[PDB]
Amino acid sequence: SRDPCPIVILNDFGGAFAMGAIGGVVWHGIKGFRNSPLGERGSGAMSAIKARAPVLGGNFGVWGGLFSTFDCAVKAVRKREDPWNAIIAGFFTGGALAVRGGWRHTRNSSITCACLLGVIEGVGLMFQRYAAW
Amino acid sequence: QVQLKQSGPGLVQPSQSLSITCTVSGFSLTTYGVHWVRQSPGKGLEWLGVMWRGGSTDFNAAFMSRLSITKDNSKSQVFFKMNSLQADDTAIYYCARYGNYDAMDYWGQGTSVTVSS
Amino acid sequence: KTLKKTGETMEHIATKAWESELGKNTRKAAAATAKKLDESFEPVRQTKIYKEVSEVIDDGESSRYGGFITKEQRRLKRERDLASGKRRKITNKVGGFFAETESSRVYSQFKLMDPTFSNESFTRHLREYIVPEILEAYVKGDVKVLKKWFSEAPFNVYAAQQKIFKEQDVYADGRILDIRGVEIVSAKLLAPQDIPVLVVGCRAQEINLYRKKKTGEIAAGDEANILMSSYAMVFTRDPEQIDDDETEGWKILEFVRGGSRQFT
Amino acid sequence: GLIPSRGWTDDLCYGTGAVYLLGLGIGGFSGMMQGLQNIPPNSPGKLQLNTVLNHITKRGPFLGNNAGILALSYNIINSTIDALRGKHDTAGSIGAGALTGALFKSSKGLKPMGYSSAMVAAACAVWCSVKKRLL
Amino acid sequence: DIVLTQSPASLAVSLGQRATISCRASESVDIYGISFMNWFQQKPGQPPKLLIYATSNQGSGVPARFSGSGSGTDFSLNIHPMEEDDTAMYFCQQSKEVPRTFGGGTKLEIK
Ligand SMILES: CCCCCCCCCCCCCCCCCCCC(=O)O[C@H](COC(=O)CCCCCCCCCCCCCC)COP(=O)(O)OCCN
Repeated sequence: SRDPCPIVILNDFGGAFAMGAIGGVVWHGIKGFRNSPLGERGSGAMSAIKARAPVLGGNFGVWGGLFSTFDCAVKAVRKREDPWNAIIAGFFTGGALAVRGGWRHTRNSSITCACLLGVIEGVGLMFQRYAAW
Repeated sequence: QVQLKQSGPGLVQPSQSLSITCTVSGFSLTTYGVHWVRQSPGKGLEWLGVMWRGGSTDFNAAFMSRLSITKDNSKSQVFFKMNSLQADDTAIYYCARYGNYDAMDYWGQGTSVTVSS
Repeated sequence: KTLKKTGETMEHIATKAWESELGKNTRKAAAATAKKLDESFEPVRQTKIYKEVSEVIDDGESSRYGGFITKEQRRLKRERDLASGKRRKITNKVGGFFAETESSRVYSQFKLMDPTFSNESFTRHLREYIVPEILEAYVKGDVKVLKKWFSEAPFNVYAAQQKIFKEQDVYADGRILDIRGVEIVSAKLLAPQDIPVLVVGCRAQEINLYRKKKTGEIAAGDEANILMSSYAMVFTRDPEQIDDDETEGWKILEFVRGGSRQFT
Repeated sequence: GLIPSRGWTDDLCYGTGAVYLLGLGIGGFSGMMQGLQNIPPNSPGKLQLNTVLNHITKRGPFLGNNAGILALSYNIINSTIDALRGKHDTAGSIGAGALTGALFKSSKGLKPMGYSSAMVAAACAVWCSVKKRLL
Repeated sequence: DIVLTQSPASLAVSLGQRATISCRASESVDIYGISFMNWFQQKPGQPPKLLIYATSNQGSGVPARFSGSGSGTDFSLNIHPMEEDDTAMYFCQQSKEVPRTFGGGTKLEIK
């Protein structure tokens, strides 16, 4: 199933980077196609991909790579497998990446991400409950 | 290419209505607008109304009570109408698509309208 | 006051360590080796291979990620380039993808004006020259620069604000510390004349403060209060005065500052 | 050994994330050294910290995102030219590197091809030697 | 709205020479410093043809011999060199404000 916890961090840093870079190729290839002039829609999609796909890979890569690091930090400390591991992990990763914006933006981004992971965890829990029936 | 084609009646009876349909092709009415311009021989080119690029209309103040310009995006048609025509309304009616800087770049062939009996 | 008091202890501890005889000597020794390390590798940098290899790894594309280009290094770089360098139903839905749009009308017009224009080419020019030149003038109250770039509508708003400051005898001396996110947000047609404009956004770090003209003490803001403001610019190009040396046609129709938040 | 390599996506994900973190750490450290030399004199503590962080968070993402795209394209190309070739060797990895560097600088010209394709192939050569030595 | 007075009402010049047609807007037709003065050409049996837009920009496919100048309230159209083909009726059209208004027209001929 899942690889060892102190080593999946590389697989989540690179698996999220691949999700953002490919996700930023379709997003910015389409966005760059719509924008550019009539005779340069294919050059404007290549230019938009090259400029913005790496950036989205890093944005995804560090969020999905820090969330995995804090997930192993919580798991190796809390020593359980409850779905509050991803709640606390999502709490610290949203406030770590928003640390330059002050101690009020860090708090708001921590609460936002923890609540955001609450909805995701809740949807999964409700999904299996319906599937049980 | 871009092409505006009009289908209206000549020889309109006095105090009757005039209806030109400007079937456009090569462009979509959602991204472009169509001015409606008239050219009398004794009064020269004059602007009647417009179907703005967004889809709202605006008319000349001297004709606003008579004009009615409506479009239909799906059929690529713009409809023009005047409620009442007198002898001074005999002219040639053009639909002119406008582009950047309101440049009436493409024009319809013109509908030579006569108002008599 | 726990955070503020701890910050003072942390700042003082670093200040004591930085000013410590052992710490200062270690920093000087480390700095001295840095000068020697650069000097030792200095002949390598002079090699033609290093210029090409550095132009492959960096190429100057790292400017997308931030940085402020100082006014002197901004004018020299510009004049250098200008001297040598710059001198069924699914098929129907697929057909609508390739159809002309308001964004395509705007971008095609600016391509008519300059055959070299593209979103990538202008975003590079915005990021390296235009946005830093305008933001730096905006925070420092440089109306000579903003007269060229701003239209009569956004400049008259600016020069009316600069008249309020002159009434209270303060002058703006701000700073730009980092500019990020320089992008063409949108390309719209200003109705009802269909004036093609580019909406440009950015996020600049900046220190906003005003000093009394007579004395020079603080009159607003703080000398260390960094703000992460967002700027919206509306750009259009004039077909005349496209041979202008500074603006080369480009003009700012709207300039809005918003979304200012603290940063560090 | 380490780095589970059961599939081709685990190669594509462990490799992209190990080189992304090498770009971040190297780029961040290279920026931090640069940001300590660009501190204006007589600046307060909040600006000196801001000055260094601005260089860390510009060279960090720049080399991290550039090393991650090269590790994506390499792993996609390496896996692709393993399937057609039917096996993996050091030569197949080197060819996946030089071809990755060429596609990296497609728009830059032909002189950038050689420099880029030589560096990426050399980096794969170092990786292929480190891979054999560690395993 | 804006009354575009166009002079001269008629003009006759020989082939290869420069023919200048003037327009004089009652008000200023500038928005954001761009003067919205379009120039049109009309052969007797055809719709008007856009020559110049935004006071200087050639229409799509318009020959380079048609030059638009002027700003503020005084504008000009220069045909140089003038060919035998471009004898027609020339109009100036302001696109600043509604209603759009056209000039009186200038009949341009051959000597
Ligand atoms: C502007 C760029 C600046 C970049 C600065 C940082 C560069 C870092 C260079 C690091 C060099 C050593 C790489 C260590 C990688 C460790 C990977 C551990 C996990 C792992 O085994 O993933 C492998 C992929 O590695 C790999 O994919 C690594 C090889 C590819 C590296 C390409 C990117 C580095 C380019 C450096 C030169 C830059 C030139 C810029 C023009 C799997 O693969 P496998 O071989 O087991 O597969 C077999 C068939 N599935």
